[PDB]
Amino acid sequence: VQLLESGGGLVQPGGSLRLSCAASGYTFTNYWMHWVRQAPGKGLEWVSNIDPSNGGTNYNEKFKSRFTISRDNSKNTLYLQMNSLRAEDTAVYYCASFAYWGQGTLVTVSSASTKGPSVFPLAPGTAALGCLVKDYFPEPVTVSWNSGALTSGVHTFPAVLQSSGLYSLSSVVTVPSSSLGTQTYICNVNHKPSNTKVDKKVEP
Amino acid sequence: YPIKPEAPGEDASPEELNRYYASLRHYLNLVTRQRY
Amino acid sequence: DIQMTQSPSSLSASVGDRVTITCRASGNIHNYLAWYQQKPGKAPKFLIYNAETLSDGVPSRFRGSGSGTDFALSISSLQPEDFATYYCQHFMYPPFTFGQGTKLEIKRTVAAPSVFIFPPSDEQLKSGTASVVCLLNNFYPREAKVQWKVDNALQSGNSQESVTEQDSKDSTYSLSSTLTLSKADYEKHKVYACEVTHQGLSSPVTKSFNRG
Repeated sequence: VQLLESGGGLVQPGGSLRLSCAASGYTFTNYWMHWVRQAPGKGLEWVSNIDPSNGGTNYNEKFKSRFTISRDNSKNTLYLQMNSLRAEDTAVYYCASFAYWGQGTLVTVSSASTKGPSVFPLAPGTAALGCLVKDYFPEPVTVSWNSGALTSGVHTFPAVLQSSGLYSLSSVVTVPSSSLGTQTYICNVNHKPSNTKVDKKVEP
Repeated sequence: YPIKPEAPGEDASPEELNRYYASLRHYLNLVTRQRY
Repeated sequence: DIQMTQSPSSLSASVGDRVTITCRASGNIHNYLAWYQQKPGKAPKFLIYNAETLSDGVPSRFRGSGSGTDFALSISSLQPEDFATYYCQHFMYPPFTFGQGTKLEIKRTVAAPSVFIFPPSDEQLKSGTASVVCLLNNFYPREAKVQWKVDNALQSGNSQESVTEQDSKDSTYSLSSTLTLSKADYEKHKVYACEVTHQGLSSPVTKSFNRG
């Protein structure tokens, strides 16, 4: 049994997105199907549900003017048609039915243009060093140390949304101070939305 | 809303009654789980 | 609308502990309550429904009780995989609202931050902006205050911070504070200081540098 989600991504304010959720492994009319969302760093928020046995719908009245839930019993698919999207609708959207949850899909609503990060050194018994991954859009980015090798002492912070509408985060690592002249520390930054990989050695 | 299975009659085999027990449990699962 | 009030909002506990989270509905929901567990960067997992029924594969150490407005989730003996965020949700009449969540974290002893300060890079200054970074590394508990001073003047409105999740290994938090200035405001000042306040320090700690 799986719910598999599709259709998220980046949209400008006043724009439209359709999310879909494909169910498999059981009779599609067995359970109500729900949409739930979660803004970054916040709680779960219930959006709407449909009964595929008869098309009965409930909506969070907050979304009633803009969002339409539907399904197609001949495709085992649930839909959420989101119109007139706003920045405040930025969230991971989940489908859920009984014990089955979709993986979630990030919907970003912003005027900002897709843009890869500028990467900068945070130069150094214990020394701290890292990389400042600045002014990318949208989320997410991944950071590793030493094409994946440096796991110990690594802290990769949650991104902050700057007033500019671009994201920024820092990744840091603590190492022996007496290993700064000898060992090589490199930060690998992947930003899939701009097709961007920066590698930077952080030298003292 | 799921379809209620009919109880067998007086002359049912143990096979039919045990199959009914499973169909009844499936029905009641669908009834109690539906809203989630 | 029926609202769900969850308590506590956070709980520090240990492997082996018995713990209880409560959920109170503002109206009668009969037994139409679900409990979820969520870990960072993962979808919620459905644990319990109809207030007390365990979902398939959920360990027996999870139990739910309740009816009407008063509900509770109990874990008889916490295991390492149980540190997570928990939510309740009602299915009585729409909207099917969630509790605001309980964060269940690992208790350890007070640990003071190691504080580090990072000047802007030459590269970045080239671009016309300066980011000064202050790192508070491996502290507990999570509560900490960072204040920025530029030539000994308290800064406000020009810093952003974030905090990591509790570390698997030592159960500590780390915190990045980023001060942002123009290349030109940066070059008008000599002393850049990060002042850290935390339970595990006798006196506030300052790390600072002189531009160049």
